[PDB]
Amino acid sequence: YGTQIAEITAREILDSRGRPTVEAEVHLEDGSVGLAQVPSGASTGTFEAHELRDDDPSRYGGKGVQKAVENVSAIEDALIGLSALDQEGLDKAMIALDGTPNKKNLGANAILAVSLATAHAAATSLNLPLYRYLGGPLANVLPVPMMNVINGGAHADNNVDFQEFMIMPVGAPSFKEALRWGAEVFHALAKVLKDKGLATGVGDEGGFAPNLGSNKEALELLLTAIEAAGYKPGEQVALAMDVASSEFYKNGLYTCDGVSHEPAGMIGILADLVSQYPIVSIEDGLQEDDWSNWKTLTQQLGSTVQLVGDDLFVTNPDRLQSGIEQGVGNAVLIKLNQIGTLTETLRTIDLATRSGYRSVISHRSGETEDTTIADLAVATRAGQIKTGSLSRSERIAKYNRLLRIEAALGENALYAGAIGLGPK
Amino acid sequence: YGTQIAEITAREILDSRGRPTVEAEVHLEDGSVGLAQVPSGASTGTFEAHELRDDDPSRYGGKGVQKAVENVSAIEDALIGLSALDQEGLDKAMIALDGTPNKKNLGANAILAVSLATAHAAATSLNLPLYRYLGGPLANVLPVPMMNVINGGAHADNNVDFQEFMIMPVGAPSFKEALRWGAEVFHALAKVLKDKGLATGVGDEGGFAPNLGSNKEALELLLTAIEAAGYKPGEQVALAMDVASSEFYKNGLYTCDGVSHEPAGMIGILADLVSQYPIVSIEDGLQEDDWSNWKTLTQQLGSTVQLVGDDLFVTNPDRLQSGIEQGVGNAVLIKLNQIGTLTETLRTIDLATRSGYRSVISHRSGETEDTTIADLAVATRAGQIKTGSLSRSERIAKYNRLLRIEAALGENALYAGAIGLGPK
Amino acid sequence: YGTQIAEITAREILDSRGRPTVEAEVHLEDGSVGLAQVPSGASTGTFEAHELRDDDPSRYGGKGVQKAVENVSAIEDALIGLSALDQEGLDKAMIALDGTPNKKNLGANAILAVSLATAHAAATSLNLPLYRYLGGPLANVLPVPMMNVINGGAHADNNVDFQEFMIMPVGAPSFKEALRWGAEVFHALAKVLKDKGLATGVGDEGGFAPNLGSNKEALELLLTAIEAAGYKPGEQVALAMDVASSEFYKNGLYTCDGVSHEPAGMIGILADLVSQYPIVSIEDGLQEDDWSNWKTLTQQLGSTVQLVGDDLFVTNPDRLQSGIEQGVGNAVLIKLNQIGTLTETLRTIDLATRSGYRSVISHRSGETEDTTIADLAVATRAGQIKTGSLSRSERIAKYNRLLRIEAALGENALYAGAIGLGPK
Amino acid sequence: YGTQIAEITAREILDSRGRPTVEAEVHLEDGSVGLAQVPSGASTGTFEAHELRDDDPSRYGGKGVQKAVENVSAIEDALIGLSALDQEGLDKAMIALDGTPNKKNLGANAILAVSLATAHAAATSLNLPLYRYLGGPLANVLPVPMMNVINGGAHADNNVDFQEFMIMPVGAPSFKEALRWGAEVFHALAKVLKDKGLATGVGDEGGFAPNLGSNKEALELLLTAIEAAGYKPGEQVALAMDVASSEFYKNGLYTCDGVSHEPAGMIGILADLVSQYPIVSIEDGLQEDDWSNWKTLTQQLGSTVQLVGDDLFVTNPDRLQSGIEQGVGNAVLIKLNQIGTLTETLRTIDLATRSGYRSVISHRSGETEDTTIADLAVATRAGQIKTGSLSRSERIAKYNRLLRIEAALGENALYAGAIGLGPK
Ligand SMILES: [Ca+2]
Ligand SMILES: [Ca+2]
Ligand SMILES: [Ca+2]
Ligand SMILES: [Ca+2]
Ligand SMILES: [Ca+2]
Ligand SMILES: [Ca+2]
Ligand SMILES: [Ca+2]
Ligand SMILES: [Ca+2]
Ligand SMILES: [Ca+2]
Ligand SMILES: [Ca+2]
Ligand SMILES: [Ca+2]
Ligand SMILES: [Ca+2]
Ligand SMILES: [Ca+2]
Ligand SMILES: [Ca+2]
Repeated sequence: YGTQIAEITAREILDSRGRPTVEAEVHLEDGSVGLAQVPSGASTGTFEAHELRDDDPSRYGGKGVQKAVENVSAIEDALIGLSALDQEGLDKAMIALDGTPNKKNLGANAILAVSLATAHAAATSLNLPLYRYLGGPLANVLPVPMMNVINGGAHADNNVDFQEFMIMPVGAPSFKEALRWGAEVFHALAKVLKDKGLATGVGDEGGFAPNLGSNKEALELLLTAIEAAGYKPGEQVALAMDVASSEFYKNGLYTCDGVSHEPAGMIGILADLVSQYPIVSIEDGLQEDDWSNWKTLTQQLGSTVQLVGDDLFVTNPDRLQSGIEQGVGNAVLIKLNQIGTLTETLRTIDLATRSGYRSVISHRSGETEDTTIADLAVATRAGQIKTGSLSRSERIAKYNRLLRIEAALGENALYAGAIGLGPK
Repeated sequence: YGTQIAEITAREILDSRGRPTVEAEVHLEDGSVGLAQVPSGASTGTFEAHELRDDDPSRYGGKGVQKAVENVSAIEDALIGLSALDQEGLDKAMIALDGTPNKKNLGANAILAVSLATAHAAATSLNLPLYRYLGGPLANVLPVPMMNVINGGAHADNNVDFQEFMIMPVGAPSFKEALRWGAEVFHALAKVLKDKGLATGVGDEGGFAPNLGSNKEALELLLTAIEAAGYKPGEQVALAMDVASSEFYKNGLYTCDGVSHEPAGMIGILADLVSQYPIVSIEDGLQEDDWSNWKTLTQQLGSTVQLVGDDLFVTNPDRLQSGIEQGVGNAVLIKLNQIGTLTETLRTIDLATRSGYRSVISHRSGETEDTTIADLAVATRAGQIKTGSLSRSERIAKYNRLLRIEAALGENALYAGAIGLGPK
Repeated sequence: YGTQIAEITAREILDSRGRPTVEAEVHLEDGSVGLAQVPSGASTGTFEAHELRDDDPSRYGGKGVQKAVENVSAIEDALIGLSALDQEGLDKAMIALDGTPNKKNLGANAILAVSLATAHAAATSLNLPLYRYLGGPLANVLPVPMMNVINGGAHADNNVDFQEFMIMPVGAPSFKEALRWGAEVFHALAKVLKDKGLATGVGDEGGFAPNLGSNKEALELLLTAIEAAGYKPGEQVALAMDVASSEFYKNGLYTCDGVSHEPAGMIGILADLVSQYPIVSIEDGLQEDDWSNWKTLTQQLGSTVQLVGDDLFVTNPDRLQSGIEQGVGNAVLIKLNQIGTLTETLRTIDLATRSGYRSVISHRSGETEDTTIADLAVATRAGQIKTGSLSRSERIAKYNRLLRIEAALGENALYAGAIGLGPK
Repeated sequence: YGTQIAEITAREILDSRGRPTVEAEVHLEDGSVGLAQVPSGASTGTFEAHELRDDDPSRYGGKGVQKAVENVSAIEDALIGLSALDQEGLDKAMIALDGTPNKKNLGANAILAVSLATAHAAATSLNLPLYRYLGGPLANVLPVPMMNVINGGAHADNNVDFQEFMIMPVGAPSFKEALRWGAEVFHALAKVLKDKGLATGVGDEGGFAPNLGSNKEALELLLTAIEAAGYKPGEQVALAMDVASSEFYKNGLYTCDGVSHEPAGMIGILADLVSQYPIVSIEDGLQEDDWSNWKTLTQQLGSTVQLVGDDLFVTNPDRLQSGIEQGVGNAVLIKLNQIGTLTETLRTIDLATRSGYRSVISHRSGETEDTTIADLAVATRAGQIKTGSLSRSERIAKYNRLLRIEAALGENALYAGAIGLGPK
């Protein structure tokens, strides 16, 4: 009785970009309160669960979420009296109430808010930390963070073709040290940008978008920053890229370094970068429907470098299943709000895990003060998290959460980077 | 017995700039947990309580807070067994244990962390929201926010002399609408900056630092943004400035718009701007110790314009007392970590309130996911809050907290701007 | 405080063979009681955790476990006051107290008894079913059972070379129906054995060991039984074998069907049987250290047939790691008492899961009334369980437990065989 | 209120032979859960309470118990709100709901399941062990076990006429030692069967059915096993027989040792065996309706040997009353499911006790993981239990239960064999 849902309330709040998003509050009969906020970023297309916007041009430029918030009222009517411990029944009941494949009726933002809020309330009722509620007694692995430092493509005003350049402190003895290494490299990068003429204003993720001339200049700048902070590139702090190749792809051709490339040219660019630079991960190296060439890329590089599908997989079990069947990729970016329930997100992580793919638990461009993905990462032993740069607390809050989880785990805490659960 | 302190733990976490800061966790015998994080900004000097840094050049560039964190262990030995409800006795016990005027032995950051954490724990034990625990049954006033949009001086690479230009939605019917107004004007500003080809990278506070030529260009841009969003400058969205005059003051001269001014010239510049632009508030318009000229400024502008002391007062009761006695300023920026206990912060707010000064509850440039200042603002009916722009969740989290307080207050919720508790 | 261990007691009881084994009783301060019994089978050698026997020839033929039972007293001194929820800390404390790699000081049987008992107590304290306590909110998969029906080799008096022939109801819609299918085929087999004048006395696992002439005669008999019960061989009820090849291996030669074979001949026998019979799984098809030939077997059959390591892996993370690296096997038999803690068993299952191996949770030939492996199977979504025939309650009790778990899961219950989590 | 029945649930599970049987789950308002399983063996005739089978040839060969399970739903409607402590009112309410003498409407299996489950729940509510709940503060007597070792008659393929040959460790100082003595003799028997050419496959009860030529060969084999284990036949380990004479009786003649005998011949066979072999008990020595010759047998042997009615009495008060009136038998086999309620079973034990007959609490051929009969034996100070051999955990579980009861009784524990409560 004590864990029965008594109240579900939703509210329009703002995300880290000053845009409306949804929060939900779940109260149980025993007085346990769960509170969760929903992130938001730019949709990739057809398989991403629908973020419901009001499209009222007189409120927040058409980006109000009053309809999503009101839809939580119909979710409250369906869910009152069910046990908060039955996460799966809860999620299945909202999926059935919505009645659409992409959650376009209730809104993925309405549904995910209640899904996460309920989980927080159930963890609190059992007096379990959320990582332990979600993952059981082996939820002890702190992820290697993918830490944004330089942006390009459509995330900048520069001549860098690739979207994001990241550092990964793979060689750190603990998450606490991993975070310090990332932070020292970020501040050494800031000093190197300022010492040159370059802008230090930060984008959505808390990193820099200086006017650089090429991808190579980006990578050489990270290596300069790592060296300046006193770390070995590769063994201690390695590099990773989000290519977001779909952004410079037109009719079988990839436009990169000023030249149009055939798929084999794009693959050769990625191969040359890998053989020169300590790059351990490449996300969306080829476009989201170029499966035959992803096959080639995976056969060629997949042994030595992590190949992450984001747009490729859209946190979708069917798309990940096809990828597994075709030897396409070896990792998947996990975005809760791309699929819209905690349950379906756990099903997708499980499919990836038991097929030998790495799960990288991901933020969106629009984040909140919510830290669920820190707990989700540790609960599923994912071993990797992508949650932005070393500035802006919608990003730092997840690192702070992971410090708290690592301290509570005591002698049981493992760092993915030291036990072979990091990038591969 | 239930409200007795059982445990105080501290940890080194990161602030919104990726710099170390302190958090404290207070547990009571009844199982109530309070958790608080400490902000940080650039110290103003003599009367600012000492933020204790490790000065180990091999960790976080000398900005570790391990010594502060360890000092919470000595605070735990002193405070275990005391009632969490005795905020004042708690704070006085840490002040006495430190034994220095500026808290340089334990660290203001160690002491404030326990002070805020204890208050959060005591509110939770009584099952009271923190605003109501801190302020009693008339804690019902949501503040007018001072929303950063353009930065200059030492917070930019431009030819704007003044540090900060803010919008204040004084004419809004509620905090919920005030926030929407701020957000729409911020996005209309972003569009106007991008349409002119000016940089949209954000600073510490989540606002813009474009390459503008003058203070007048900054104010003209805010007026353009307000008009573009469909709001009336002054009546609906008014302006405020942090001059941080001590940044361009040397040898009794203020350097501003490319000309050296005597104090009377600086005063005339502020007077001219006020008569031309709907500016309702000016912070640090003259340097922090130029009290004779502050007198003149206050006699001249104080009846029509709020004149805020930040560096002027450093949240110090002694300095604010002298300022009240000499007719200097008519408002004070309230920074918890400039004085280092909740108690002394409440004493400073009380002195300002009963002397007819306005209290503007303030962030620091280094913030965290902590939202205490939202509750402190409502608890003291301060009527104003300065917590940054409409981006970055260390700023947005305070707006979200105030949305939550406004909703819980229901029909009792008042907006400072509608009942004469806003800027004056 | 409520989940702190207050009492750990152990007792000498009997297993399903009338041999001494260990049970432990764990009491928490909140009055929660966990009770667990330890199985036993014939040790495989080096990497199997040491089962501590008394070797007093005047008690139970030297197979007393009084020393193991007394050693639980030293475990009680170490563990009193620790939280039952900290399974991993609990297990690590006993591993450290033992101080030997193979647990030969305390006894694997002493340590495992406390490890399982503690987990049962912690599940009861949280009022969680043990499957949900151990696995989180996606613990919803009922395994395909590997049901013993005919025995040979050193488990019989016949001319069948292979140790065990099993039916697997892979095509069943639910575990409840899978069990009924198994039972109907077992009774149809019993009738066919009695009609031919073959012995119906049962062995350790509750199956038959009739005087048959060959492996082929065994498989032909299972096909006859399946057809007689009205089921389709392969699609509905498929076959599996434990070859226990190390029983007929000497000097690089395997003795099978009366002929000496080289490894390539043994592989060809397994290949021929697979192409003729609906065999989906083969356990220990080659001897435990013949890794070069396991490589060949895995390359040849591994895409179409599950190849299970029992003696191959001995539930050891190091051995399973090497097997994964060298493309040896694609499944592992999970025996809690081969490694001696719940934690290390979960680590081994996790390694197998994220490397794309199947975990088959296993009984020992000496079982008890304990049903932990039913919950362990569902908690880890292992998808397969090996717990003996359709007779003897040390076997049936696990099926009954899985009926109880399937009913409690309601609409969330999945059968491994219907969702691709069965043999592959 | 706390001990009121809130929920009664039943389930189809499998017994030790892989045949369906009933389990019931009783929940009280205070959250106490009782769970019980019902055994099954071959009916003796008209006075045995009806085991309800589905007789659906397409499920479990016609031996489903879905109808019995569904009938627990009508029992739930009648019993919800009654106190679990009112065992007798509970049992009388189900007897009245059924409305038939032999429980053929609800099914003895439905009724007994709820009867035992309720008792388990009531013991748990009072935090009393079930033996103490059922028997009061003198429930301290551990029974002498009747341990099956060799089978014949219709339970074997041999030339042994009698059904069962048992060892009874009458001379043991405690139950714990009694169990070790039984176990050592069973393993010494297994070695002696293997050393000769004889089968070691086990039947329903966990004993052996080797191809022996006569009853005398069976008894001589037990004496060989006892001697081999180092025990004195008679004083330490004595013999007992279940003749099941009804199986070789036709029209006043008993067929035994190849010859047809008159009743006086059958009696002389039993007399000769007793004068030669240390036989302390004979069960069903004459057929279930041969009262006049049972009189003679009782007058002749009843002084020196226990004469147990099983088929003779069918756990029936009326039949036991006639037996007491005629000086027929001096012991009764107590089978809960032959009469169908705990209450009527206790009434039958009471009638036997106060008439100077011994109550031997009995398993069925089809057993489960249930251990109620261990507690029933200790509660009624019956002093004897018949629960099978030294293998198969549906048998060993009762011995394990009695180890637990003996340990909890501490210095209060008595062994029936040492205090004159064993066979007589
Ligand atoms: Ca996207
Ligand atoms: Ca796309
Ligand atoms: Ca560009
Ligand atoms: Ca991406
Ligand atoms: Ca300052
Ligand atoms: Ca100063
Ligand atoms: Ca200032
Ligand atoms: Ca073995
Ligand atoms: Ca070996
Ligand atoms: Ca095996
Ligand atoms: Ca019978
Ligand atoms: Ca009969
Ligand atoms: Ca016969
Ligand atoms: Ca009998």
